[PDB]
Amino acid sequence: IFSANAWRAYDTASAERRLSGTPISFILL
Repeated sequence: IFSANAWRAYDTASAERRLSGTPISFILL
């Protein structure tokens, strides 16, 4: 969790786009 929501999130996993409908800036904060 610590590694994913630091290093993975900005690089590849905030462009995953969780849900797609509700807002990705607020949903992958």
